Parts: sequence; structure tokens; C-alpha cells
Amino acid sequence: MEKEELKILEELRRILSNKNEAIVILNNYFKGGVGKSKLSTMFAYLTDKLNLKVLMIDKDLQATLTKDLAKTFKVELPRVNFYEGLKNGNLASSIVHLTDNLDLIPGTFDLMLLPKLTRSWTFENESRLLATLLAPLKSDYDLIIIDTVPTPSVYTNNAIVASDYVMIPLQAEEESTNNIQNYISYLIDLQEQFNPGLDMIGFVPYLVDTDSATIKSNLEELYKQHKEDNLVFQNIIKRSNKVSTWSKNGITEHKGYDKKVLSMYKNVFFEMLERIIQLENEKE
Amino acid sequence: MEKEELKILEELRRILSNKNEAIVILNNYFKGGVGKSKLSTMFAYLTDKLNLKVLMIDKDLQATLTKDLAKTFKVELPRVNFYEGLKNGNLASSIVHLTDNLDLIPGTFDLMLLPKLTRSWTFENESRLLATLLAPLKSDYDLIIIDTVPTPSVYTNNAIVASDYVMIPLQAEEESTNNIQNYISYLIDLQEQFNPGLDMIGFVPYLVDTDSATIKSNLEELYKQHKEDNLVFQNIIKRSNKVSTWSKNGITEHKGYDKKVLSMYKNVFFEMLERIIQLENEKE
Ligand SMILES: Nc1ncnc2c1ncn2[C@@H]1O[C@H](COP(=O)(O)OP(=O)(O)OP(O)(O)=S)[C@@H](O)[C@H]1O
Ligand SMILES: Nc1ncnc2c1ncn2[C@@H]1O[C@H](COP(=O)(O)OP(=O)(O)OP(O)(O)=S)[C@@H](O)[C@H]1O
Ligand SMILES: [Mg+2]
Ligand SMILES: [Mg+2]
Repeated sequence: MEKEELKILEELRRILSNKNEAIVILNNYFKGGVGKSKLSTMFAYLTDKLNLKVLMIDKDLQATLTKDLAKTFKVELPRVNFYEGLKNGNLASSIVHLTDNLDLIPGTFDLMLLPKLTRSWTFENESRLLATLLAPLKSDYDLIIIDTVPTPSVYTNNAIVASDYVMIPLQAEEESTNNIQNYISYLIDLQEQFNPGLDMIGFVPYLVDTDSATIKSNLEELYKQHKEDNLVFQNIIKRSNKVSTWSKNGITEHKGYDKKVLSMYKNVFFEMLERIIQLENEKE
Repeated sequence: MEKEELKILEELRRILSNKNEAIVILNNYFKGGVGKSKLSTMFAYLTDKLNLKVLMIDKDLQATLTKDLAKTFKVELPRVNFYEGLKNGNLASSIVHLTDNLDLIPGTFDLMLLPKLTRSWTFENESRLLATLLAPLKSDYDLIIIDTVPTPSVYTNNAIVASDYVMIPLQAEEESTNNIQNYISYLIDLQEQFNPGLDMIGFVPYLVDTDSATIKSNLEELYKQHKEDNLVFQNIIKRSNKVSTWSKNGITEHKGYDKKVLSMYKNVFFEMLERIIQLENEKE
């Protein structure tokens, strides 16, 4: 499994043993179609292979992650759906078991009822709801990985307030400095009010065309912009036909290019862990 | 232009002459990828051909409609973007002119700042913002057509409160009775509080596979369910490779299948007008 990857996992497990509860990671950005749900699926898959105990959370009406995971894993309907769990103030009956390692709180269209549920609440109580209900679950997991909508909403606010770390997938050529700074301002707003320890892991570039001069050049410029803070991931995600195959048939390892495309996701995953480890080692 | 279509347009213009201001139409549903933005583009295109004076409103951070329209029309940047117009309490400087008939308020990523802007406002003042700023513009247009996000949010609430009629595109096989009723409950909530005259035009089926037994059968069942209220459109939208061509190159009429795919959109458009006319003829 490579020595360096083994060392990263040992270090993760050591940090988790010090923390004594899960680290919560959010994949988020306000553009659709940049691979947030796909990264989430591939992280679920990889963590299960690595025997990490993980809770995936699909906080999207569309339930994209849930339906995608169901291509590879047996995904049951939960006794109580995510929206009803939130309404009941307990998420315990909303968890399904994909493997002995991998759990999921599935998405449901009933999440559309959430903003009405919380309409009369204080902004604080609305925004802290997910965090409050995740708190008792964290001792049961190594990682909790949240996927949600791209539109600023009750969903995004809950996800951000519940998380320790945020991964930001984006297409460099589609974003401007202003876009990124505005998005970061949104995170800062919620961090200061409700979640001061929130950290950005970094930006995860998505490259839809490997033979595009403008795509290459915009990516170069993003790296330049973030030379000092080092926020741009060194390992990136490239569009692959293989992902389309896995989205139809389920994820496999025994076919041509399966292991090569898997290593692309693995390299992002491990870079994410490295970045988390560095931040955790710095921490209080 | 066919006699029956000419009669529908005369009747529209007669109704608009009685109203003395634009009718506002919203394409909305809480599932992504069902052709809301595409229908909006095709309605912009068709109305321009018919010399109807139309304001398109792209209330989406992703600006999908805006970028799509820019394939066919010259789309300038507005002096003041949509978010800043909302913040300034005037949308007049946020309008661009695509043709002598067709105007657009373009989408902008800066719309992400809206929920923070309105955070301290009453739910009423937050929800009525778009309607309030559209009011002075309506005398200048025959139709105002709004496209927005699929996620329940400040955006959806503003769009719904501003509109006279809602068109609901969906894939029948992807929805359940519960989904539709829950969505309709959301409309009802805002209708009762802020917009009692709001009418649903109907459901516009999107068929992604013409050779699918389950897709056909789910569509049949939806029609059965709505036998009495007649809410399901008789004219539907089918997936077409041509739409992919127009999305890359712009809309054309001089190529193979151009006019056939255009008539598909035209038939939905005219059915929409028929349905609006029937409701208007009933009205106060
Ligand atoms: N590396 C990849 N190669 C090829 N296809 C991909 C890749 N990553 C994602 N996709 C596909 O692109 C589409 C969008 O990816 P998602 O992960 O669903 O995006 P998202 O960022 O979650 O979008 P939302 O939730 O609308 S903001 C899906 O059909 C994926 O299967
Ligand atoms: N009839 C059609 N045939 C082929 N492609 C289509 C058709 N209608 C839409 N599309 C394409 O399908 C994709 C989704 O359509 P949109 O109109 O963007 O969906 P939407 O309902 O606006 O989605 P959101 O805003 O994420 S909820 C786009 O790439 C369109 O170009
Ligand atoms: Mg997603
Ligand atoms: Mg759209």
C-alpha cells in the first residue's frame, strides 16, 4: 500500500486517537458540476478499502451521492429519512450501513421542507442544527464526510457550521479572484459566528479538457496567486471517461484504466489527509 | 405562422392590453437537470421571433441561462449586476438588450451575497424583494420569464413571490406523488402569505429516453393522476441531440432537424399561452 501512505494513515489514526471523535470534512463550492458529489463517492469507496470507519452525509434534495453509492454498495432506505431525523432532533435512525466500515445518511427530497421547519428559529439555532445532531455520533466514526447543494441556503449553512475542514473543488478557468474571495467571505461569516476553528483544506482543481490552452493557463495562474498560502492541491482531478462507466455500472478495480483513475482519486485523498494532519499537528 | 397560433397571440395581446402590464412566468421545480434553463432559453428565442417584448431574468449564481443565451445573442455585461441592483433597490441599470424585443437581467455569482443581505429583514420583506423591484418594470414588457436555482432558498422564494404563473418541468419516472405534493405545498405556503393569485400552469414532462418502457409508463401514470385537473402538458419535451448542438454553437434554423426540434419547443410555448389565456379569461 506504499510506505508513505501507510505512514499517513498511522498519523491520521494517532490524531483521531488524541481527538477521540471523528473529524468532519465538507466538500463545498457554489458552482454546480465540479465533482463535489463524485469526490464524495470516491472518498467513501477509498476509506472503505482502507478500513476507516466513515459516515457519509448526503444533504441534498437530489440525493446524488446516495444514488451514486447505490451503484457500488447495497443502500437500504433508512427507517427515518434525513429530514424527519432533523425534525425529530435525532439522526440515529437515519443511518444505513453500506459495509462494516461505511455508513450513510441518505439524501431525500423531503429535505425541501427544512427551510420552512426552521423559519421561525433564531439564525443561530437554524445554523447549528446539523452540528448539534452530529455531536453524539462523532465518537462512532473516524471521518464524517458531508456533500450538499451548491446554492447558499439552510443546507450550506448547516454543513459549514458542522464541519472541521472544507475542500473546495472548482474549475480554475470558470472562477475569478472575486468569486473565490466572495465564497471565502461566506465561510468567514459562519466561522466567526458559529465555528471559529473551521479550516479550508485547499482548492481542488477539476480539469475538464487536458488539451486546452486556456484551462492550463488559468490553472497556472491560480497556483501563482496561492504561492504562499499553498491552498491549491498539487494533485488534481481530470475528466475521465472511466468515471462515466463507474456512474453507470458501479466502481470496479478489475478493468482497464480502473486502477489508474482510482489512483487519481487516491492522490487527492492522501493529499487531503496530509493537509489535515499538518493543521491538526499545529492545533490546540 | 398557422391560423390557430395567430389567434393565440392575438388573444394574448388582448389580455395584456386589459392588464396593461407584463405577465410574469416562472419555470421552477426542485430537481436539477430537467430543462428549466433550456426551456427559458427556447422561450426567449421564440418570443423574439414572435416580436413579443420580453424580459428574461436569470436569478442563478451559475448564470446558466445568461451563458446559453450568449451563444445566440450578443449579451453585454450590465452596468450594475443583478445582486448590486437588488442591493440598490433598483433593477433598471441591470438590464441588457439582446434584440429590439428581448431583454435580460443576467445571472452573476455575486447573487451568493443575497441571503446575507436580507438576513436581518422580516421574512416578508426578504421574500417580496424581487416583486417590489419588478413592479416598475412590468409596464415595459409583454412577458417576464424567470429562471432560478432548484434548491429552496432566498432565490426560489423571491422568484415564486414575483410570479403570476409557474411552469413545472420534471421527469415523471424520477418523481413520486409525495415529491409533487411536497413541492406544491411549498408554493401554497408562499401563495397564501404573499402572492394569493399565483397559478400553476402545469407540469411539463421531460423524456430523456424515447425507447424506455418505464419512462413511458411513469408518464402514463402521471397523466392518469391528473385526469381531472388536466395539469400535465399534452405537449412534452424529449431529449434531442440537436439541443446539444445549439448549446455549443447557438440556435439555428437552417440545419437538418433545427425546425423540427424548434417546433417541439414551440408546441410547449403555445400550450403554455393557451393555459394562461384560459386562466386569464376566468380572472377578476
Ligand atoms: N473526473 C470526472 N470525470 C468524468 N466525469 C465526472 C468527473 N467528476 C464528476 N463527473 C461527472 O460530472 C457530473 C457532475 O459531477 P458531480 O460530482 O455530480 O458535481 P457536483 O459538484 O456535486 O454538482 P452539484 O451538486 O450540481 S453543485 C456527474 O455526472 C459526474 O458523474
Ligand atoms: N430537450 C433536451 N435535449 C437534450 N439536452 C437537453 C434538453 N433540455 C436540456 N438539455 C441539456 O441538459 C442539461 C440540463 O438542462 P438545464 O435546462 O440546464 O436544466 P435545469 O433544470 O435548468 O438544471 P438546474 O438549474 O441545475 S435545476 C443542459 O446541459 C442542457 O443543455
Ligand atoms: Mg453534487
Ligand atoms: Mg437551470
